[PDB]
Amino acid sequence: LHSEDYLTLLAEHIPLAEDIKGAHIYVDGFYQFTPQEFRVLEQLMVHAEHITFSLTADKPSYEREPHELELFRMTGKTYYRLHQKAKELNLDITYKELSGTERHTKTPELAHLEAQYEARPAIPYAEKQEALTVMQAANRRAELEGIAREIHALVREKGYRYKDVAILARQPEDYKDMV
Amino acid sequence: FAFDEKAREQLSWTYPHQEVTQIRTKQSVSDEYSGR
Amino acid sequence: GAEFLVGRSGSGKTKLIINSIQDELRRAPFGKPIIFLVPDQMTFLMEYELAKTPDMGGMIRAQVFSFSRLAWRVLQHTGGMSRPFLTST
Amino acid sequence: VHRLYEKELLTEEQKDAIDIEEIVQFFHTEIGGQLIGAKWKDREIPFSLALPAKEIYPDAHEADEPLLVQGIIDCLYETEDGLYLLAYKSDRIEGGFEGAAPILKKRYETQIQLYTKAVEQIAKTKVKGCALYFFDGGHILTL
Repeated sequence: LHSEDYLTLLAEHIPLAEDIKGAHIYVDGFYQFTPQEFRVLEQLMVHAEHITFSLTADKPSYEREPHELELFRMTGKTYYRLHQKAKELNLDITYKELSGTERHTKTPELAHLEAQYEARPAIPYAEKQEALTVMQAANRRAELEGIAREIHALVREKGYRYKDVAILARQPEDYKDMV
Repeated sequence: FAFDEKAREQLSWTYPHQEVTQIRTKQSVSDEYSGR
Repeated sequence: GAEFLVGRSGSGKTKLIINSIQDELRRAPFGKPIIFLVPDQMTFLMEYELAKTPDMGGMIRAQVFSFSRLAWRVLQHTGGMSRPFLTST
Repeated sequence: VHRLYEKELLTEEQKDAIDIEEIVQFFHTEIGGQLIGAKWKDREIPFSLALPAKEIYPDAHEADEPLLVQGIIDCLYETEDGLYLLAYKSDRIEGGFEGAAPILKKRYETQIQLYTKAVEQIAKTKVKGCALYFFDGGHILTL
């Protein structure tokens, strides 16, 4: 058996798995899928009573694939493909578009970044700086050490908890040891 | 000095929830995110 | 039946999902299986949130699966798991 | 046993290791027949239960944040009386069983409570009676 054999094995065993019939399924957190994972989803669309697909995008179309340069290329392309499969499979389809902000209701600037990220004819933010800050350090050492102080300021002063902070890096291999 | 009071607090400060920061979130009773 | 839930980042998709599964757990605790399929790194995050309710504080009807755990589950029933596994090495 | 072998849910070794008498023995017991006759049944039931941190760790009493205990209830079945829990244990016994029962009881004591708690708290129903079957001699004790 191959690490990558389970998914193909799953896709063909789904039909005769009777407890997944009448099952409600939710998919979320995926930007895209592999053909193999795809094989599973469409096999789920057949034998499951309900399946909901959650995709991060902006009013995608199911007739045309996203152009090269648009932000929601991946998620849009997956929406178009998942929708065309549900169409050929003759499934009862329903749509739900989320318009308003939920995460950034109390944070205008972060709300600005999310909405104005794409459009090159981009409008500048006309308000005060508080939530968003860029910062320069002498080196990764000082960078983490500076961020470490910030985290303490946040938990000790602003009343946050450690579980509320998250630090990301495109190349964690560069900070992993020093962190 | 001006900061005489702040400094002393911050050096005596502890983390209110610190007792839990070492406890595993998921714990199995018989996935790499749990423990036993 | 297929439902497409779409919206920009931070629009509350995930929150809507979690809540729906919870009410479903509230209304029919032993009802038909509810499969929450997320990426591998999103599983334990979803397990913690789902179980985070005053009413229930846990779940039985609903489960959080990555493609692998989902496969492993279905295969422990339909078969194939006793087949020796090969590491990448 | 053979079909499990065909479908590869069992290794050749595992297949030849099964004592059928000890498997059929359960379905001749009072509990077994009760399992057979039931409005509803389910097996291999996964669950995630959120408990206050100390309820497991007495050591750290300071914080009430919930932690997730996760397991699998072997079997559950409903009758016109109530919901009952069922677990099979390959525990070593005969080598009477009268003297093992007290020990076995509290080897799985804490575990079964977690189960009942998981069910009662999450399902908002109640578990009346718990049984543990033992392959060694086909023994049954209730909790």
